Formats: sequence, C-alpha cells, structure tokens
Amino acid sequence: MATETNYPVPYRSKLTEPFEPGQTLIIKGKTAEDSVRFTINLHNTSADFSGNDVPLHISVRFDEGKIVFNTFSKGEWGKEERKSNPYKKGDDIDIRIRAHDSKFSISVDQKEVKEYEHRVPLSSVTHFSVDGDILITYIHWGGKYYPVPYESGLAGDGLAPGKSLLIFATPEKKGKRFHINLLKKNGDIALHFNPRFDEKAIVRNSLISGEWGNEEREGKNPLEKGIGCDLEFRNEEYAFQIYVDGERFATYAHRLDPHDINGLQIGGDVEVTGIQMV
Ligand SMILES: OC[C@H]1O[C@@H](O[C@H]2[C@H](O)[C@@H](O)[C@H](O)O[C@@H]2CO)[C@H](O)[C@@H](O)[C@H]1O
Repeated sequence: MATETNYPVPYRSKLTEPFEPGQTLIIKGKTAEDSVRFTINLHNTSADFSGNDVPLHISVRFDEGKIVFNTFSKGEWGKEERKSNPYKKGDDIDIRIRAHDSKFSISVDQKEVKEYEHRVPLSSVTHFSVDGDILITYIHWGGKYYPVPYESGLAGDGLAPGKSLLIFATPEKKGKRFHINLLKKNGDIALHFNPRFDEKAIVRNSLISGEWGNEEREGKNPLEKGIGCDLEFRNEEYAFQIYVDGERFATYAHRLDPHDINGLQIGGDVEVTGIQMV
C-alpha cells in the first residue's frame, strides 16, 4: 500500500472465457512487515453481482502460518484444507494455480504444494479476485497443455530486437536435460539453450549450416529438477539476454543476424506450461 503502479486491491477480473484444464493463473506480489493475510479467489457470479459460488478460495495467513483452501457453494462453505505457509511477513509471494480436469494444482515459489480436487464445476469460474495485505506486482492467466517435443512458429515479427520470449516450464523430477531452440526460416538455430543436470551446466550454442559452434557454458545452473522456472530470452542489440527466474543468467552474442527469428522448438525432459512473446 506504499506504492501504486498497477493491480490495486481489491482486485477483480472477468475472464474472457471460463477457466479450462491446462491454464494457469499466476499471482505475484509483496507483503509488509505488518501484513496479516490476503486472499485469492476463483469465483462465479454474473459480471459484478459478487456473492455466488467460489470454486476455489485461497487464504494466505501470516497469523496462523498456514495457506488454507476451501469452496463456497449453495450458500455454504465446505471443510477447509490446510498446508504450511512458507512466507514470513514481508518478502515477496509467488502463487500459481493450474487447472486440470480433476483438480487444481497450486504451487508456492514454483514448488507444488497442494492438489485441490474439484468440488464444484471448474466451468463455474468466470472471475478471479485478489484482496488483503498484499501489493500485487504481476498477474497472468493463460497457457494450455503444451505437448513436448514442441514446435511452432513465432508470430510474423518473431523474436525481433527489443522483444522477449517468455517460457514457463518445469524440468522433470528425474530428467537429465532439455533444450529450447530459437530458429530461423532455413533451420539454423540462432540460440540453442540446453540445461544439462548431469553436467551441472546450461549449454548455449548455435547451429549454422548443419554445424554446431563453439559452445558457451558455465555460470552455475539456476534450475532445479521438479521446480518451476520462468525463462526469458530477450533479443537485444548485441546479444540475447537470458533471464532465469527474474535474474540475468547470461548473455549470448548474436552469431546470426537477429531479426527473422520465427521458429521455436522445445524438447527433452521438461514440461511446458506457458509461452508468451513480451
Ligand atoms: O556445445 C553445444 C553443442 O553440444 C553438442 O554436443 C557436443 C557435446 O556438448 C560435447 O561435449 C562433445 O564433445 O561434442 C558434442 C558434439 O559432437 C550438441 O550436439 C549440439 O547440439 C550443441 O548442444
């Protein structure tokens, strides 16, 4: 409540379309040394009536030191389900809710902590709200089930200079390695991002005319098996700026002319939950 910026609470948003299996709602924010609690709700209602069903209610309690989940329907609350609250008053929070056909999978700090079985129709979720002692800094709802190996084209402009490709993924618990390729029309790979847990390093290289280049590694692998990560590839003037979980992990000098990077491939031991061009 010190600064504004955006996402002022009480925050409310009407979904373009009902929440569907494979989609994720991401909520990030800051709390104060005096914060007591805040809530995240997936609710029904018409358009602004407010008071209908609440398929999923999440209460983050600093007083009780617990994260509590419940559902409200037909004018009554069900039995609450609890998990420990890993957060201390102050410091940032990162809560993500992914819908599936039988439950919601909730992660805290990119670690899965709760599987909440649906008690009422997921399709009943038409809005979501966030309120309480929290300063919201980021909110996003989208994604789908991305099959892996994955391959797709990038818009018309592609990963052009000044743009960034954002990928939300989770390295498999017992996976060994995975990769992300940013390609050009002819198949050359401008940037090959290859985390190798068996080698404790992320390999970066380019594939030009069927041949692999030098290879840039080292920098201590910031990823961890089973934990979600936010990968951002920023196309800048002289090089790609690779961010991992909000921190610049490395830079990669362009070996191929930037511009026209209109292809994407993802493979290996990884689960993809979101891809956006920002
Ligand atoms: O260095 C990136 C590059 O690795 C190639 O595999 C390398 C391997 O990393 C290296 O240890 C070995 O000595 O040579 C291999 C190539 O013959 C991958 O094939 C290539 O796709 C890039 O990922």
